[PDB]
Amino acid sequence: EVQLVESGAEVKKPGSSVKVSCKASGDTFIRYSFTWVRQAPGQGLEWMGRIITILDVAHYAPHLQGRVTITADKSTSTVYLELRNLRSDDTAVYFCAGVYEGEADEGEYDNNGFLKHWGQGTLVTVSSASTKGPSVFPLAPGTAALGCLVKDYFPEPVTVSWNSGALTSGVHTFPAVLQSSGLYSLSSVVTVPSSSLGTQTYICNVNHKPSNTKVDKKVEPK
Amino acid sequence: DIVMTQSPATLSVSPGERATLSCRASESVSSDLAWYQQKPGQAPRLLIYGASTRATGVPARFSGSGSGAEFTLTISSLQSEDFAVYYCQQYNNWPPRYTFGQGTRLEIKRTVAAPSVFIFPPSDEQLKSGTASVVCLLNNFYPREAKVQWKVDNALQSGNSQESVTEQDSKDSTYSLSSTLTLSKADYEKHKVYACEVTHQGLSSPVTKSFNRG
Amino acid sequence: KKVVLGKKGDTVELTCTASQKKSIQFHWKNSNQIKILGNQGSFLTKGPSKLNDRADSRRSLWDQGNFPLIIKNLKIEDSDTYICEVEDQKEEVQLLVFGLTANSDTHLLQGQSLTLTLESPPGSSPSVQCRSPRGKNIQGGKTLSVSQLELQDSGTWTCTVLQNQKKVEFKIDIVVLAFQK
Amino acid sequence: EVVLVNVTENFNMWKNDMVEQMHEDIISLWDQSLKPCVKLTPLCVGAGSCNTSVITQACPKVSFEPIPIHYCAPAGFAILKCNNCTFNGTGPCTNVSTVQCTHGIRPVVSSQLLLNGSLAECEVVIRSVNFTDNAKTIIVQLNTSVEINCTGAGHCNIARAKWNNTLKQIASKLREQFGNNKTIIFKQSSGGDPEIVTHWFNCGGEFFYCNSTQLFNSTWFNSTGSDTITLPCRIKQIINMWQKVGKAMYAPPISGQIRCSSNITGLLLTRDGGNSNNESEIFRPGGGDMRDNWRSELYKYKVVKI
Ligand SMILES: OC[C@H]1O[C@@](CO)(O[C@H]2O[C@H](CO)[C@@H](O)[C@H](O)[C@H]2O)[C@@H](O)[C@@H]1O
Ligand SMILES: *[C@@H]1O[C@H](CO)[C@@H](O)[C@H](O)[C@H]1NC(C)=O
Ligand SMILES: *[C@@H]1O[C@H](CO)[C@@H](O)[C@H](O)[C@H]1NC(C)=O
Ligand SMILES: *[C@@H]1O[C@H](CO)[C@@H](O)[C@H](O)[C@H]1NC(C)=O
Ligand SMILES: *[C@@H]1O[C@H](CO)[C@@H](O)[C@H](O)[C@H]1NC(C)=O
Ligand SMILES: *[C@@H]1O[C@H](CO)[C@@H](O)[C@H](O)[C@H]1NC(C)=O
Ligand SMILES: *[C@@H]1O[C@H](CO)[C@@H](O)[C@H](O)[C@H]1NC(C)=O
Ligand SMILES: *[C@@H]1O[C@H](CO)[C@@H](O)[C@H](O)[C@H]1NC(C)=O
Ligand SMILES: *[C@@H]1O[C@H](CO)[C@@H](O)[C@H](O)[C@H]1NC(C)=O
Ligand SMILES: *[C@@H]1O[C@H](CO)[C@@H](O)[C@H](O)[C@H]1NC(C)=O
Ligand SMILES: *[C@@H]1O[C@H](CO)[C@@H](O)[C@H](O)[C@H]1NC(C)=O
Ligand SMILES: *[C@@H]1O[C@H](CO)[C@@H](O)[C@H](O)[C@H]1NC(C)=O
Ligand SMILES: *[C@@H]1O[C@H](CO)[C@@H](O)[C@H](O)[C@H]1NC(C)=O
Ligand SMILES: *[C@@H]1O[C@H](CO)[C@@H](O)[C@H](O)[C@H]1NC(C)=O
Repeated sequence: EVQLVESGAEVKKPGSSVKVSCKASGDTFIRYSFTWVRQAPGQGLEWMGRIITILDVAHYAPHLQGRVTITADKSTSTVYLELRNLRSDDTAVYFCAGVYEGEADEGEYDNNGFLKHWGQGTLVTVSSASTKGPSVFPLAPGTAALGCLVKDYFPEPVTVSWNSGALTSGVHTFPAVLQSSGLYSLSSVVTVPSSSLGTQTYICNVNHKPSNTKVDKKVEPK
Repeated sequence: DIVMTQSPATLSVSPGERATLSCRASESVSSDLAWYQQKPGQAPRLLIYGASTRATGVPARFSGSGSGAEFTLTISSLQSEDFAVYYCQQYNNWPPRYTFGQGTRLEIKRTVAAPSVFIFPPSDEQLKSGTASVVCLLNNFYPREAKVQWKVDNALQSGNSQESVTEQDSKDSTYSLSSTLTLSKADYEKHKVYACEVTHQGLSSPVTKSFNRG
Repeated sequence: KKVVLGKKGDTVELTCTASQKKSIQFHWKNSNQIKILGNQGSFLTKGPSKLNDRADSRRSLWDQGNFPLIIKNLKIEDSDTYICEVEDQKEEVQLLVFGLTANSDTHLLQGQSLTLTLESPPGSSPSVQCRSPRGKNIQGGKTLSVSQLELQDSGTWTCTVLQNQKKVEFKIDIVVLAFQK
Repeated sequence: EVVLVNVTENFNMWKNDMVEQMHEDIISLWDQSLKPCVKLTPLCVGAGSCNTSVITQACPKVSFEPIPIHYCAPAGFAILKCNNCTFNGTGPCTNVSTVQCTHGIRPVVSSQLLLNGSLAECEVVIRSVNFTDNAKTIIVQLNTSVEINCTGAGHCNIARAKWNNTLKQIASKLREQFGNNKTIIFKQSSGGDPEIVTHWFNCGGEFFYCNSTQLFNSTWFNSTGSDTITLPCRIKQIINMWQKVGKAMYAPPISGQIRCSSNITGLLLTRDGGNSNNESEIFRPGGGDMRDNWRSELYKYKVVKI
């Protein structure tokens, strides 16, 4: 069995290239073939290509042919995906995946096209936008609703907790939407007893790692 | 180009009951057909390959059948962990040009639940920044289908709002939704009443929540 | 009468070139006519020599008329004359494999001695010269010994072995400990 | 066809353009027939980096059954045939005839054992371009065939008694050549590519790699069990090319009943040799150069200008 660990999130301008990696551990590297599959936000899986590791031979999806390259370093048990001339629509989570092919070093090869082992995915954001932290505004309140609007940040992701992790019940942190400005926005809301307002303090904690920004926002009645 | 089509796009099943998912190919792919399960935020998980062979670690309640151009994934008794998106994958061609179906989302069927609707005016802080976001929250409803309409001075708004929906709640099987109306400070002060009108199966009549600016 | 010097544990590539750029029958043997390796058409064959598990060619060069004998993890006893037979012609090369070790693998003190020992094949009489980081030079044949190490001798020593007008270079890492008076 | 009276002709099976012609013919046949899913061939003609040529193509599962080829005279030439059953391959033949075409030759591509070929008419015959040269292949021509039955289930069967008798006959001939006082020893291949280390052949379109150690593990004319020898075999997908330097990949088998039966009609052997005061000779299975395969059948024919 091989464990696949991918490299970290990438943020690129359209026109740039990107190279993501996938370290395979735990079995014999050359007895595996590796495939890259991507998934745009809200969309399905797209097969990009597959490398026959023992032969150093890769095959690609026709729509990508020419600007994608898949390579493998046998000395480091690492698989690489390079995508060139990036377009905003290349924004996706990129997955490395693999499957055991048999005793390839002994000439046995089943040429399996299915995918047993998967990496954790690498987010690649392609956009003209520049990195920036969110503005956080209060959504002021038998049950009451309150929250924080987390607006105008880039890139994804942002993480939100309430009262430093003490409050999780009744919390809904919505998936981000991409605004026409090319900046992201989301809201986190929580329902609480209405009798708790004026006594219990509610703070939304917002973390945006890409910009190294962290905001705490007290949300009060009025 | 082999096209994989899955149906239905969404399947709603009561917990503990049988689910049957379909995958069709635009031409024969023999038995070179795999099924994957994917939960939000996670990588896909191989369930079935070769049309009918269960992958290691896959419970016996998952069963694949079919050949040629028509395939079925059957889950005999849905457990909590089985609700997810399912993809089929064709890998018959050579040179390889493998393709995925667009997925079937398997969600929990529960009784209808009307949303609780909340409305939030823009904050003074944001208003100072020169922009106004108004947020309409539909909380804890089922089914996922809901209609949200913004009216400003009783004028139906279009093109100036965006919606977001949560994943189905793990504990009560409901959804929540936010609709955010965005305008400049100038346009915002040009009008008085801001209302969101919500239509949902669980509501006998459309629910309107509003506030008066200022 | 070509001479090639190898380093113990290293890899060496012994060359064989035909008159034309195409793959033809070649075979490598040693001085006792033991078969090392050759081809049969486009396939590699390996003979019953002691080099078997460590001998290879580069078949990607066969079509270019190059039929090299690559020997990895060189042993002193790999030292021999090797013959490539190709197009009714014989190409002869003498391989000499050397090893050079310090008598200590552990860190040494200032004032302590360092002895280097050259492992060499029977019948070879090489000259050796080694130089410390500070420029300390020692020369000899089989064994080279410095009576007293200086702190400034700590680091990479470079030793050259001269044999048959040819030379090969060994780098040996020596540690000499500093101390607070 | 017609025997030539009082004619002596020189033959040289090791320098025979018919062999070269057949070789190019079989390479062409394989190109249009047994197509791999991927083929790789090196290209390092440049000064710096190499440039491996990669071809990817459709690779249908096809049965592959060698069919006899008859070589008739090419324009401007005639085929002469040596009729002597002890002809050693190189030298004067005093019993020569002209023929319209060669006999039917099945272009079997294999290593170690020559299959479905022609038997020696009289006694076992061994041939080499230079017996004294240990690197030159010894071509053995049996006068009695031995069945080898192979299955895709992973083994080949050979009757042990029949093989035993065969080895005895071969060893007798090897002694005749290297010394009647010498012990004749058969050992397994000493190493190299999988295709020449094992008995390599194709059956039902699939490439078999059979471990032949059990066939070559005996000592003859030295001092003074199972009825069947069962060789373990593997069917492989990644194959070293015999036609030129390169690798080819084929799709896995689709048939659950791959069965072959061939007749072993000859062998390719190499002698260890080396400097030794020992009265024994070691012989190992060889092959790899398919020209030797064609030679085993074409040794008795020559093409001459008319
Ligand atoms: O690359 C197009 C190719 O992939 C498929 C699935 O196999 O579509 C995938 O890629 C699309 C982007 O081009 C996504 O929108 C889609 O969700 C994803 O499945 C096929 O439609 C097509 O042959
Ligand atoms: C052939 O041999 C016979 C018998 O020895 C002899 O008479 C004759 O002269 C020879 N020549 C031909 C061509 O027959
Ligand atoms: C390698 O070979 C290909 C195909 O023959 C050729 O197009 C290319 O220029 C060569 N060199 C490079 C760039 O690798
Ligand atoms: C030539 O040898 C053949 C055996 O193939 C034999 O029949 C014949 O006697 C010989 N030729 C003649 C007529 O002497
Ligand atoms: C076979 O040919 C040889 C030539 O080496 C000849 O001298 C010999 O008489 C022939 N043997 C027979 C009688 O078949
Ligand atoms: C074959 O026989 C001829 C003449 O009978 C002899 O001169 C030649 O050397 C032999 N060839 C070999 C390789 O023994
Ligand atoms: C085969 O040749 C051997 C000698 O090599 C001989 O003893 C035997 O009689 C021959 N067998 C047949 C059937 O001709
Ligand atoms: C035959 O092989 C021996 C041993 O390698 C060699 O000495 C001799 O030159 C060869 N004879 C010919 C004519 O090539
Ligand atoms: C090989 O198969 C044939 C039938 O095709 C059979 O007659 C023969 O006995 C078999 N030989 C062995 C050794 O299995
Ligand atoms: C093979 O034949 C030899 C000699 O004829 C005999 O000693 C032996 O019993 C037979 N069996 C094997 C497999 O050695
Ligand atoms: C063949 O089998 C023998 C005995 O099991 C083994 O020693 C040898 O290495 C094998 N040859 C191979 C696998 O090429
Ligand atoms: C070869 O055969 C002998 C007995 O004849 C046996 O003891 C030995 O194990 C065999 N060697 C191999 C490699 O199978
Ligand atoms: C030998 O001939 C038989 C047909 O009689 C065939 O089945 C078999 O495949 C042939 N062997 C090879 C390796 O071509
Ligand atoms: C092998 O030759 C024998 C003759 O003894 C024959 O009976 C059998 O049919 C042959 N088998 C094949 C596969 O050609």
